[PDB]
Amino acid sequence: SELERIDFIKESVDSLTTWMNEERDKRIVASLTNDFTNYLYTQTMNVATIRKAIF
Amino acid sequence: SQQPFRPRIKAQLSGSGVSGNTDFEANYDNLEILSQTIYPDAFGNSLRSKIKAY
Amino acid sequence: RFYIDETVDAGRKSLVGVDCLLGVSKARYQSTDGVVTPYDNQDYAVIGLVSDME
Amino acid sequence: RFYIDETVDAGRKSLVGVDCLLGVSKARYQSTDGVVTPYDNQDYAVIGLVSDM
Amino acid sequence: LNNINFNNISNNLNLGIEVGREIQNASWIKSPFFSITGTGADRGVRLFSVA
Repeated sequence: SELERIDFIKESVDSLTTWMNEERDKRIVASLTNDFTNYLYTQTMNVATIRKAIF
Repeated sequence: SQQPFRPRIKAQLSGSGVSGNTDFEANYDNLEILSQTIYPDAFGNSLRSKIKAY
Repeated sequence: RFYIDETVDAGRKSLVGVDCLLGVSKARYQSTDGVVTPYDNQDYAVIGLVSDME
Repeated sequence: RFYIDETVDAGRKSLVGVDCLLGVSKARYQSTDGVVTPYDNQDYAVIGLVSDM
Repeated sequence: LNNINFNNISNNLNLGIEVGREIQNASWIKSPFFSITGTGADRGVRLFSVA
């Protein structure tokens, strides 16, 4: 660690923080996207479909 | 700051210089440096003790 | 929460860890009795938007 | 370096380790450019002495 | 003997590499989910702070 001048605690903490952020957000997204009871399909995303979804 | 170390030697100057009024540029002497790279090596050994009571 | 142990391999190595306890669910409420309503097994506030990738 | 760990087995055993970074090399220098010298790729201060045993 | 030497300065054995102590990461990225989140009831992602 001292040879390759890597402060391991610091670098590991900030990379693990980034990982924790991404994984919590992925929990949120996975639960949000699992098993749509109500959805719209379209070939291409257009404002017609967004308006239809708000309606 | 232990890193792969590189010790260097300089060879002995073995040219004739200049005589009398001749100026140094008529015989410049060549400084020659030789090198070597020494990479570190990690090694160790350990001893495990018994229970404190023993 | 962070857990830092500098005592791995007799103190020669170090372990950093990060942990979280979180309940995450899509809001989807079930009937607390046997009555079936429009809210029974539905995403309470989610509509999907599916399209093709490029 | 010495590593003392008095926390083996819930702190009931202990482990003493010793570790070292060491660079060992028979002095054998190379030319830092294309100038060939007598010191080039030769044992700097070692002459072997081989015998039967 | 004395030909054209086409090596570059990396072959020079008089140079030592100096490694940098600052290590760049990809931690610049952010997702728009922390802003959606909150403790109020008018949040896409409601947090119930259950002590």
